[PDB]
Amino acid sequence: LIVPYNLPLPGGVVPRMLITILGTVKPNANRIALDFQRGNDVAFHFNPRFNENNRRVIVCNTKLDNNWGREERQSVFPFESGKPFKIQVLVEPDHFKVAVNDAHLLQYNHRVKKLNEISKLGISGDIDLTSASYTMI
Ligand SMILES: CC(=O)N[C@@H]1[C@@H](O)[C@H](O[C@@H]2O[C@H](CO)[C@H](O)[C@H](O)[C@H]2O)[C@@H](CO)O[C@H]1O
Repeated sequence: LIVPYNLPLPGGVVPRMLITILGTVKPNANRIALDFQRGNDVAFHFNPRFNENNRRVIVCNTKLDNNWGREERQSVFPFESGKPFKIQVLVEPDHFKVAVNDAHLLQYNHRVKKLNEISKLGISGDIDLTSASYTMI
């Protein structure tokens, strides 16, 4: 799949919806980004950064009307340059739950409440995208 890749989510997101992304981090990778979009707004921005002040950190945020909000940062960094990964985003009623390589990583409380209007997922960054899909559990 060509990155940046756009995965349309017909009818928006809904609890019990599971998105699975498989890929390989490029060697010398700098960043990865998943953008759950509601029109121009970004409902949930998941952004692993490989070198932020020589620190590997995951930044999560929401962008409303061209403005980024309060960042939520995670130190647990499970991605590795040059290695295959699997990211699963499970949509729950109150949060997006993220697990990487089968290990729960983080939860992101819904700032954008109209879930049915979050109808696109943008995937970009320094990765080789192998697969991107969704299902209902
Ligand atoms: C430490 C700190 O506050 N750093 C922020 C940067 O993280 C921020 O970068 C933007 O962050 C958003 C997510 O919040 C998104 O990843 C953008 O791509 C990225 O540019 C920057 C701009 O808001 O400000 C710094 O101070």
